[PDB]
Amino acid sequence: NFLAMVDNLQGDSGRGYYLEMLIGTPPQKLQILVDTGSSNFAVAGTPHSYIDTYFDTERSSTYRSKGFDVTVKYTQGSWTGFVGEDLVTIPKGFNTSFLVNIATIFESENFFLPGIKWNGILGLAYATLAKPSSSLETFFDSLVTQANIPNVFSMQMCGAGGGSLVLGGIEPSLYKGDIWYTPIKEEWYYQIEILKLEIGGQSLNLDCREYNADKAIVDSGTTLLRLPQKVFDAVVEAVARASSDGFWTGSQLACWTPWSYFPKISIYLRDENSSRSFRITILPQLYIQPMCYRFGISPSTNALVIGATVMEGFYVIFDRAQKRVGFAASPCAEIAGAAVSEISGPFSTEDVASNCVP
Amino acid sequence: QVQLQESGGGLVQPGGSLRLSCAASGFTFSSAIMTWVRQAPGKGREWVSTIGSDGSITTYADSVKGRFTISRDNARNTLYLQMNSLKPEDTAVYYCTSAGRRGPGTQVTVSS
Ligand SMILES: [Cl-]
Repeated sequence: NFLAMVDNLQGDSGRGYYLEMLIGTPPQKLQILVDTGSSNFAVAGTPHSYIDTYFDTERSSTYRSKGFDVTVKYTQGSWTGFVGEDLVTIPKGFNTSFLVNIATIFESENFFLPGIKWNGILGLAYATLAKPSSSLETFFDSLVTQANIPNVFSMQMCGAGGGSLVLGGIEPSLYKGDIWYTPIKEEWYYQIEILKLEIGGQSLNLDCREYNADKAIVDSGTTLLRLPQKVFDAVVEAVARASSDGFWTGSQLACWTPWSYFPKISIYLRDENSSRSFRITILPQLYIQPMCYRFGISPSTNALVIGATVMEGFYVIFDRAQKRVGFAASPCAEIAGAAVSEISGPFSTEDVASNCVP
Repeated sequence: QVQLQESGGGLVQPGGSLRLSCAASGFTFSSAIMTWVRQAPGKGREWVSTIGSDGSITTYADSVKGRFTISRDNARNTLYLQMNSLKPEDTAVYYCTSAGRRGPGTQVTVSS
């Protein structure tokens, strides 16, 4: 029931987007962060600050423990949880319960943060990234298999200035214009090939390999647009020249009373036909974020992450079955009756290498 | 390498019965949720039954409830599907599946 899945997300890019899920027998209601950048389903399993409730396994008659635990480290944060299996229902979209793996967190650090409204995480990336190993069936693999849905999901985030997670399909009401598809280069993260970044129509002076150092990924669980340091510095220099040192490093807010003074930022992606590319473009409203304002781009060590900053401009189709990611401008991506994103193409890729991925 | 290998299909009569097996290697089978899915000619994929790693939780599609029995022998790394009161519309390839992977399948043909 894809229509019942519209508006099933609450929250925003800073505190993440989250889905209501019902777990165990009788069901316990939890609020679960949608993370296309990881592959484990995990919930709080004990009281903690910054959460109101947790999943108590002793109260579910269908819970079964797998008899082991797992630690998951991210760059910022980590958790250790017992691994078990239980029945889950997603009230908005499905008529039935499904058996899934579930990790219940008994220790964490810098994972549950102040201001968050979620108490668990739904990892929608591929088997490759599941811990302790790829044999721990992912939530979406369980769902596709047990709910008879196509191997596709899609996401509209509406909180620039909730949203929708469509499990099994694409909802036409959630985008305007055409959908453009870029190939998934490797099935772990949603890794896609970036060919070029432009700032106000000016291309940066960088080999396309730099944008894929060592991967460009689409990740709903990352707040900002994160760029490898060398790309970040080039971006910052272009955005500054076309317009507070602490502001670029996010260590400071910037205040007025603003947007007309800043350039559009374009990311070129290779089309499914390799001789063509398209571009997704964010306007200043997406990256000069009202909070006074914060800079919505930050440095990364080894990944270009198309986080919520950019996804809030787009309907994003994670088409696993056809190994491609789709993008279309989002109707909800407007601020004060003005679109804050664009998509266009085709452009020729004749002057770019046939593979920008190292 | 993870391997799954179904067997035991073939031709049966309406009202007949079969035991399917799925042999698993290359992963810790006794820790895996295991699923049977089938694909009938001219139809999309249809989930049949799921069984939790320890065998105690089993779920079934309404179309097979009360006719089919899923089970597993963890010590032999074997998943089973025992099917009673077979119907022509049970004609399908049956696959065992775990963690995105599936075996080559086994064909059940139910013919009048
Ligand atoms: Cl599993």
